Amino acid sequence: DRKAPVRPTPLDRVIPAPASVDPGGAPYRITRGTHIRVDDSREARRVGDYLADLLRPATGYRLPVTAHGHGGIRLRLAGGPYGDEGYRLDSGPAGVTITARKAAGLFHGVQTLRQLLPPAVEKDSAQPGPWLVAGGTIEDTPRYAWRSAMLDVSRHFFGVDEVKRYIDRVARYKYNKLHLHLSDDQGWRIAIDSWPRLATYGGSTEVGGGPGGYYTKAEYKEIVRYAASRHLEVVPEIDMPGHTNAALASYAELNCDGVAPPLYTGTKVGFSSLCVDKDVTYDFVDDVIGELAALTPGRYLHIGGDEAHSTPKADFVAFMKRVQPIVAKYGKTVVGWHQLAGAEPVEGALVQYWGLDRTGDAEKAEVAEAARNGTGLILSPADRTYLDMKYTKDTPLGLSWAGYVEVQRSYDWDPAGYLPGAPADAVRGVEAPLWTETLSDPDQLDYMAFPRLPGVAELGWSPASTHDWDTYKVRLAAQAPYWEAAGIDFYRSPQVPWT
Ligand SMILES: [Cl-]
Ligand SMILES: [Cl-]
Ligand SMILES: [Cl-]
Ligand SMILES: [Cl-]
Repeated sequence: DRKAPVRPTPLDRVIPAPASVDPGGAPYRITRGTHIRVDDSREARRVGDYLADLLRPATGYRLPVTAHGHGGIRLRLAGGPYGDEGYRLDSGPAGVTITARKAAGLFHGVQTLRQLLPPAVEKDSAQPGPWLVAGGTIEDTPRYAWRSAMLDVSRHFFGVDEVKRYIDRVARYKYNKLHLHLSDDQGWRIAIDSWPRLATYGGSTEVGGGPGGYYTKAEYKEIVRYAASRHLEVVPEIDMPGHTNAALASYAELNCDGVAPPLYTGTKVGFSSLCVDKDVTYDFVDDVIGELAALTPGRYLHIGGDEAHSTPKADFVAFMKRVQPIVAKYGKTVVGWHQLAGAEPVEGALVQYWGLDRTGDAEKAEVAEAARNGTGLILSPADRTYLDMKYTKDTPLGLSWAGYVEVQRSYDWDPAGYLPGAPADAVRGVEAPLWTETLSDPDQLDYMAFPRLPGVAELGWSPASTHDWDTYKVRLAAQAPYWEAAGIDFYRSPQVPWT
């Protein structure tokens, strides 16, 4: 009865593990007449409609969303110790009630509810159910405020609809930030009016050659809007001064030798660099960041700074000293890969650490020192949360430069004590980056994203006290029938006792 269990799934069997789970009494059962009661506000109804849309196909129920009556499923905004993202979920014969201070909390409560319901809820045609929700109470709040997933649309381009699909994948686990790697050596994916060729030429191809692609301003705004409706703050990234071949290949003048390199379709890194000794370079950067910031309602702007191996140390430091201020100039907070920690991060900046267990002490110290100086840390170790890394030597897709990363390794660590000497309070959260040198379609993205994606979300959300591989793998194993019913391909790791 994998698809439709006789009894409801345990109240604590959800990912991320809830802060507090108190099971008790009989469960709630959704029946044909169940109404979704929300507050009389736009944001409230919005979450109600989102929930109704998720349940209608599989249940075949009307599930009307209204601001009157005593609906069996109630989403209510009220005071409480839940912060901006927490919530309380009460379930019993009298109905299911999700309480929170803000819509995001209600949205998160919904993500938990869809896991309490049976796997059949993932189907697109009416199913028998039963639509049971274990009885009891759940009180849940996040451990970290930065819980993101990155999608590389530069190596291989993915259109608006494919991005919306990935957004839906991550929304399941309460991620609250979507980092978009909009430019690299193989492509420039965002239209910049002041520099037209970046998109028309720099976005004309991708890894492996052939058609590339890019988002017009309108398409990008639609991605931001859709992400916002899924409570994901979009963090755009324009990598610099390295990983800039797409831009350099579009405008000869940006190159040190004034010659435009060919468009790049390979899968290597570290060979490109903006010309630090040219003034036009900083006019370019200012134009790009200014236009990007205007399309960014979010608080952050990622300027990369990784693998600038064709940029001498002194030039890198000089380049960053000059460009970081451009971000604040356009009202945003700067974010960069941890290489930025070696180039004096400006006040309020955050750095994304992608080091590994084997990384040298000097490099780790430089990052820990930045944390000591007030720089926020986003943890995404290459040998832990890089979703493009192979599970084993036999994985058909992905890379292996950071070694192999099975499910347990990806999950089995604590962000608070991860980086030696780094102040725990400097850790803002975690991120799961999905690079695409080897991925060209949505299904390949799923196979490499799952089943590690949920684990990273837990590290960012759940209390350290709930962290435990032996019990976590049981909760992960339970997702199998849900992913199968949803058509989500995933690596069936031998470390997980799949249900
Ligand atoms: Cl999905
Ligand atoms: Cl447009
Ligand atoms: Cl190459
Ligand atoms: Cl390389």
